Amino acid sequence: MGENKVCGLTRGQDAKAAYDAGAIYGGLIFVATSPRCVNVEQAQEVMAAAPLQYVGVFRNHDIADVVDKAKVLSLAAVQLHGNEEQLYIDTLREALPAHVAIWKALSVGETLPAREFQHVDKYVLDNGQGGAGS
Repeated sequence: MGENKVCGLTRGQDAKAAYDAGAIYGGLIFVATSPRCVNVEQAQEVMAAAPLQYVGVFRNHDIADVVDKAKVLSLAAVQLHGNEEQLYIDTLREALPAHVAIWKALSVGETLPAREFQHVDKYVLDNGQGGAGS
């Protein structure tokens, strides 16, 4: 678990608990209309209830769609599943301003690679299901 990192919560009365915990940032992923994973749409509502900062974990095809979220909600970080493509990650940081960072979702594998994708702000675990590079 974490400091105040809660997964999609669309109840302001509920979300305020993380904001009250620090309003630092929450740990939500953009799963379309899930009450366990918040997407841009709930988040924008949620930020009117509990002004907590947002993060995202997504293997996106389009960089502009990541930029969209990074901009709209104003994220802090975004977790890229580097498995999508190597140069893709290298591209994200160019589009994404220094206000939003990138963390590399390190999936738990049999081997621990020293370097997979770097120039990322932080290394975190995989929260998108997987124990391999897929």
